[PDB]
Amino acid sequence: ESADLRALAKHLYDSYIKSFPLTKAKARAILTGKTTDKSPFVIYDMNSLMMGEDKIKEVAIRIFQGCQFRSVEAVQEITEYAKSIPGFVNLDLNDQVTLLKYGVHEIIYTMLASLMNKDGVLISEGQGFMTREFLKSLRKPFGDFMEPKFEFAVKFNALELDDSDLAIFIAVIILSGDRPGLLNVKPIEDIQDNLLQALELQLKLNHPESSQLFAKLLQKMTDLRQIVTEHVQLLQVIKKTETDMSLHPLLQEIYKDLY
Ligand SMILES: CCCC[C@H](CC)COC(=O)c1ccccc1C(=O)O
Ligand SMILES: CCCC[C@H](CC)COC(=O)c1ccccc1C(=O)O
Repeated sequence: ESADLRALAKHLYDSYIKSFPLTKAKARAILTGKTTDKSPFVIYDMNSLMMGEDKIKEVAIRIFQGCQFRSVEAVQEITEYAKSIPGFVNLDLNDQVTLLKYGVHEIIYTMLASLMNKDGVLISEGQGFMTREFLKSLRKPFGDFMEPKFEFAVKFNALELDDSDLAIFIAVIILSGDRPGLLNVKPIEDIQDNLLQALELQLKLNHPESSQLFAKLLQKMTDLRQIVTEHVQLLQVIKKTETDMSLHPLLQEIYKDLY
Protein backbone atom coordinates (compact mmCIF):
# COMPACT_ATOMS: atom_id res chain seq x y z
CA GLU A 1 0.00 0.00 0.00
CA SER A 2 1.34 3.41 -1.01
CA ALA A 3 0.01 4.92 2.23
CA ASP A 4 2.42 2.73 4.21
CA LEU A 5 5.31 3.88 2.00
CA ARG A 6 4.46 7.55 2.58
CA ALA A 7 4.41 6.85 6.33
CA LEU A 8 7.91 5.36 6.12
CA ALA A 9 9.10 8.32 4.05
CA LYS A 10 7.69 10.71 6.65
CA HIS A 11 9.25 8.74 9.51
CA LEU A 12 12.72 8.83 7.93
CA TYR A 13 12.53 12.51 6.99
CA ASP A 14 11.46 13.34 10.55
CA SER A 15 14.39 11.37 11.98
CA TYR A 16 16.68 12.93 9.37
CA ILE A 17 15.86 16.44 10.61
CA LYS A 18 16.35 15.33 14.22
CA SER A 19 19.75 13.69 13.58
CA PHE A 20 21.47 16.10 11.15
CA PRO A 21 21.72 19.72 12.39
CA LEU A 22 22.77 21.23 9.02
CA THR A 23 20.27 20.17 6.36
CA LYS A 24 20.55 20.77 2.62
CA ALA A 25 17.71 23.30 2.86
CA LYS A 26 19.69 25.37 5.37
CA ALA A 27 22.91 24.83 3.40
CA ARG A 28 21.36 26.04 0.13
CA ALA A 29 19.87 29.04 1.94
CA ILE A 30 23.37 30.02 3.08
CA LEU A 31 25.14 29.44 -0.24
CA THR A 32 22.61 31.19 -2.50
CA GLY A 33 20.83 33.38 0.03
CA LYS A 34 20.34 37.08 -0.39
CA THR A 35 19.84 36.72 3.37
CA THR A 36 21.86 39.03 5.61
CA ASP A 37 21.67 37.00 8.85
CA LYS A 38 23.37 33.77 7.69
CA SER A 39 26.15 34.94 5.36
CA PRO A 40 29.36 32.91 5.84
CA PHE A 41 32.91 34.13 6.23
CA VAL A 42 34.86 32.99 3.18
CA ILE A 43 38.30 31.38 3.49
CA TYR A 44 40.34 31.53 0.29
CA ASP A 45 43.98 31.91 1.42
CA MET A 46 46.22 31.93 4.49
CA ASN A 47 45.35 35.44 5.69
CA SER A 48 41.59 34.82 5.58
CA LEU A 49 42.18 31.45 7.28
CA MET A 50 43.86 33.26 10.18
CA MET A 51 41.09 35.87 10.29
CA GLY A 52 38.44 33.17 9.97
CA GLU A 53 39.73 31.61 13.18
CA ASP A 54 38.89 34.88 14.95
CA LYS A 55 35.44 35.27 13.38
CA ILE A 56 34.25 31.67 13.70
CA LYS A 57 51.00 23.24 12.96
CA GLU A 58 51.24 23.28 9.17
CA VAL A 59 48.10 24.70 7.60
CA ALA A 60 47.46 21.67 5.40
CA ILE A 61 47.64 19.36 8.43
CA ARG A 62 45.54 21.66 10.61
CA ILE A 63 42.85 21.63 7.92
CA PHE A 64 43.13 17.84 7.57
CA GLN A 65 42.76 17.38 11.33
CA GLY A 66 39.62 19.51 11.42
CA CYS A 67 38.29 17.49 8.50
CA GLN A 68 38.75 14.33 10.59
CA PHE A 69 36.95 15.82 13.60
CA ARG A 70 33.96 16.69 11.41
CA SER A 71 33.95 13.19 9.93
CA VAL A 72 33.87 11.68 13.42
CA GLU A 73 30.94 13.97 14.25
CA ALA A 74 29.20 12.93 11.03
CA VAL A 75 29.66 9.25 11.90
CA GLN A 76 27.98 9.93 15.25
CA GLU A 77 25.05 11.63 13.51
CA ILE A 78 24.74 8.89 10.87
CA THR A 79 24.80 6.26 13.62
CA GLU A 80 21.98 8.05 15.45
CA TYR A 81 19.95 8.16 12.23
CA ALA A 82 20.50 4.47 11.46
CA LYS A 83 18.88 3.41 14.74
CA SER A 84 15.70 5.15 13.53
CA ILE A 85 15.52 2.97 10.40
CA PRO A 86 12.77 0.40 11.14
CA GLY A 87 14.37 -2.99 11.73
CA PHE A 88 18.01 -1.88 11.92
CA VAL A 89 18.39 -2.18 15.70
CA ASN A 90 16.68 -5.60 15.58
CA LEU A 91 19.40 -7.02 13.31
CA ASP A 92 22.37 -9.07 14.47
CA LEU A 93 24.60 -6.66 16.37
CA ASN A 94 27.61 -7.77 14.32
CA ASP A 95 25.79 -6.92 11.09
CA GLN A 96 24.77 -3.52 12.47
CA VAL A 97 28.47 -2.76 12.91
CA THR A 98 29.28 -4.09 9.44
CA LEU A 99 26.53 -2.02 7.80
CA LEU A 100 27.76 1.14 9.53
CA LYS A 101 31.42 0.32 8.86
CA TYR A 102 30.94 0.26 5.08
CA GLY A 103 28.11 2.80 4.83
CA VAL A 104 29.14 5.85 6.84
CA HIS A 105 31.63 7.24 4.32
CA GLU A 106 29.36 6.67 1.33
CA ILE A 107 26.76 8.65 3.29
CA ILE A 108 29.23 11.32 4.41
CA TYR A 109 30.10 12.18 0.80
CA THR A 110 26.44 12.06 -0.23
CA MET A 111 25.52 14.64 2.40
CA LEU A 112 28.77 16.57 1.99
CA ALA A 113 27.45 17.37 -1.49
CA SER A 114 24.62 19.29 0.18
CA LEU A 115 27.21 21.70 1.61
CA MET A 116 29.06 22.12 -1.71
CA ASN A 117 28.89 24.14 -4.88
CA LYS A 118 31.45 24.26 -7.68
CA ASP A 119 33.31 27.05 -5.83
CA GLY A 120 33.67 25.63 -2.31
CA VAL A 121 32.20 23.93 0.73
CA LEU A 122 30.47 25.16 3.88
CA ILE A 123 32.24 24.64 7.21
CA SER A 124 31.61 25.26 10.91
CA GLU A 125 27.89 24.53 10.69
CA GLY A 126 27.53 26.99 7.80
CA GLN A 127 29.40 29.84 9.49
CA GLY A 128 32.32 29.44 7.07
CA PHE A 129 32.95 28.69 3.41
CA MET A 130 36.29 27.26 2.27
CA THR A 131 36.99 27.73 -1.43
CA ARG A 132 37.67 24.75 -3.67
CA GLU A 133 40.79 26.46 -5.04
CA PHE A 134 42.35 27.05 -1.62
CA LEU A 135 41.98 23.33 -0.92
CA LYS A 136 43.73 22.44 -4.18
CA SER A 137 46.57 24.81 -3.24
CA LEU A 138 47.52 22.77 -0.17
CA ARG A 139 50.72 20.71 0.06
CA LYS A 140 51.06 17.68 -2.19
CA PRO A 141 49.66 15.01 0.22
CA PHE A 142 46.72 17.18 1.30
CA GLY A 143 46.05 19.14 -1.90
CA ASP A 144 43.95 16.41 -3.54
CA PHE A 145 41.80 14.88 -0.79
CA MET A 146 38.75 17.10 -1.45
CA GLU A 147 38.87 17.56 -5.24
CA PRO A 148 37.19 14.21 -6.08
CA LYS A 149 34.44 15.05 -3.58
CA PHE A 150 33.75 18.32 -5.42
CA GLU A 151 33.63 16.50 -8.77
CA PHE A 152 31.00 14.11 -7.41
CA ALA A 153 29.04 16.90 -5.71
CA VAL A 154 28.58 19.03 -8.84
CA LYS A 155 27.20 15.99 -10.67
CA PHE A 156 25.12 14.70 -7.76
CA ASN A 157 23.71 18.17 -7.04
CA ALA A 158 22.41 18.22 -10.62
CA LEU A 159 19.76 15.71 -9.54
CA GLU A 160 18.24 18.46 -7.34
CA LEU A 161 17.29 16.21 -4.43
CA ASP A 162 15.86 17.70 -1.25
CA ASP A 163 16.26 16.48 2.32
CA SER A 164 13.11 14.34 2.17
CA ASP A 165 14.62 12.50 -0.80
CA LEU A 166 18.05 12.15 0.82
CA ALA A 167 16.59 10.76 4.05
CA ILE A 168 15.32 7.68 2.20
CA PHE A 169 18.37 7.35 -0.06
CA ILE A 170 20.71 7.45 2.95
CA ALA A 171 18.70 4.62 4.54
CA VAL A 172 18.99 2.56 1.35
CA ILE A 173 22.78 2.93 1.50
CA ILE A 174 23.05 1.64 5.08
CA LEU A 175 20.87 -1.44 4.44
CA SER A 176 23.03 -2.93 1.68
CA GLY A 177 23.07 -6.72 1.68
CA ASP A 178 26.30 -6.88 -0.35
CA ARG A 179 28.55 -5.59 2.45
CA PRO A 180 31.54 -7.85 3.19
CA GLY A 181 31.10 -10.11 6.20
CA LEU A 182 27.33 -9.91 6.70
CA LEU A 183 26.14 -12.90 8.72
CA ASN A 184 22.44 -12.84 7.75
CA VAL A 185 21.82 -11.02 4.47
CA LYS A 186 18.14 -11.89 3.96
CA PRO A 187 16.72 -9.69 6.77
CA ILE A 188 18.84 -6.79 5.52
CA GLU A 189 17.61 -7.16 1.93
CA ASP A 190 13.98 -7.33 3.08
CA ILE A 191 14.39 -3.93 4.74
CA GLN A 192 16.14 -2.41 1.72
CA ASP A 193 13.38 -3.68 -0.58
CA ASN A 194 10.90 -1.67 1.49
CA LEU A 195 13.17 1.39 1.59
CA LEU A 196 13.65 1.11 -2.18
CA GLN A 197 9.87 1.02 -2.64
CA ALA A 198 9.61 4.12 -0.45
CA LEU A 199 12.37 5.91 -2.38
CA GLU A 200 10.75 5.01 -5.71
CA LEU A 201 7.40 6.48 -4.68
CA GLN A 202 9.07 9.49 -3.03
CA LEU A 203 10.92 10.43 -6.23
CA LYS A 204 7.87 9.95 -8.46
CA LEU A 205 5.72 12.17 -6.22
CA ASN A 206 8.33 14.83 -5.43
CA HIS A 207 9.98 14.92 -8.89
CA PRO A 208 7.23 13.93 -11.33
CA GLU A 209 8.92 15.46 -14.39
CA SER A 210 12.34 13.91 -13.63
CA SER A 211 12.44 10.82 -15.84
CA GLN A 212 14.11 7.72 -14.36
CA LEU A 213 15.46 9.78 -11.46
CA PHE A 214 15.19 6.62 -9.34
CA ALA A 215 17.50 4.68 -11.66
CA LYS A 216 19.84 7.65 -12.09
CA LEU A 217 20.08 8.07 -8.30
CA LEU A 218 20.93 4.38 -7.80
CA GLN A 219 23.64 4.57 -10.47
CA LYS A 220 25.29 7.32 -8.41
CA MET A 221 26.07 4.69 -5.76
CA THR A 222 28.91 3.64 -8.09
CA ASP A 223 30.49 7.10 -7.91
CA LEU A 224 30.37 6.87 -4.10
CA ARG A 225 32.26 3.57 -4.03
CA GLN A 226 35.01 5.05 -6.22
CA ILE A 227 35.36 8.06 -3.90
CA VAL A 228 35.76 5.86 -0.81
CA THR A 229 38.35 3.57 -2.39
CA GLU A 230 40.29 6.56 -3.73
CA HIS A 231 40.11 8.24 -0.31
CA VAL A 232 41.39 5.09 1.41
CA GLN A 233 44.41 4.97 -0.89
CA LEU A 234 45.09 8.65 -0.19
CA LEU A 235 45.01 8.03 3.57
CA GLN A 236 47.59 5.24 3.27
CA VAL A 237 49.99 7.63 1.53
CA ILE A 238 49.48 10.20 4.29
CA LYS A 239 50.09 7.74 7.12
CA LYS A 240 53.50 6.94 5.59
CA THR A 241 54.59 10.48 4.70
CA GLU A 242 53.40 12.00 8.02
CA THR A 243 54.40 9.58 10.78
CA ASP A 244 53.74 12.28 13.41
CA MET A 245 50.09 12.86 12.45
CA SER A 246 47.42 10.94 14.35
CA LEU A 247 44.22 9.44 12.95
CA HIS A 248 41.06 9.22 15.03
CA PRO A 249 40.50 5.71 16.46
CA LEU A 250 36.88 5.60 15.26
CA LEU A 251 38.03 6.36 11.71
CA GLN A 252 40.87 3.83 12.01
CA GLU A 253 38.52 0.95 12.83
CA ILE A 254 36.12 1.92 10.03
CA TYR A 255 39.01 1.62 7.54
CA LYS A 256 40.42 -1.55 9.15
CA ASP A 257 40.34 -4.26 6.46
CA LEU A 258 37.78 -2.36 4.39
CA TYR A 259 38.96 -3.87 1.09
C1 LIG B 1 35.70 20.48 4.29
C2 LIG B 1 35.19 19.51 5.33
C3 LIG B 1 34.83 18.15 4.75
C4 LIG B 1 34.48 17.13 5.83
C5 LIG B 1 33.90 15.81 5.31
C6 LIG B 1 33.26 14.98 6.43
C7 LIG B 1 31.84 15.38 6.77
C8 LIG B 1 34.85 14.97 4.49
O1 LIG B 1 35.99 14.59 5.29
C9 LIG B 1 36.45 13.34 5.15
O2 LIG B 1 35.84 12.46 4.59
C10 LIG B 1 37.82 13.17 5.71
C11 LIG B 1 38.76 14.17 5.45
C12 LIG B 1 40.05 14.06 5.94
C13 LIG B 1 40.42 12.97 6.69
C14 LIG B 1 39.50 11.97 6.96
C15 LIG B 1 38.20 12.05 6.48
C16 LIG B 1 37.28 10.92 6.79
O3 LIG B 1 36.07 11.04 6.80
O4 LIG B 1 37.89 9.79 7.05
C1 LIG C 1 28.44 20.56 10.68
C2 LIG C 1 29.01 21.17 9.42
C3 LIG C 1 30.52 21.09 9.31
C4 LIG C 1 31.27 21.54 10.57
C5 LIG C 1 32.79 21.31 10.56
C6 LIG C 1 33.53 22.12 11.63
C7 LIG C 1 32.96 21.96 13.03
C8 LIG C 1 33.38 21.55 9.19
O1 LIG C 1 34.70 22.14 9.33
C9 LIG C 1 35.72 21.46 8.80
O2 LIG C 1 35.66 20.31 8.44
C10 LIG C 1 36.93 22.31 8.65
C11 LIG C 1 37.64 22.25 7.45
C12 LIG C 1 38.73 23.08 7.23
C13 LIG C 1 39.12 23.97 8.21
C14 LIG C 1 38.45 24.04 9.41
C15 LIG C 1 37.35 23.21 9.65
C16 LIG C 1 36.66 23.31 10.97
O3 LIG C 1 36.99 22.37 11.82
O4 LIG C 1 35.86 24.20 11.22
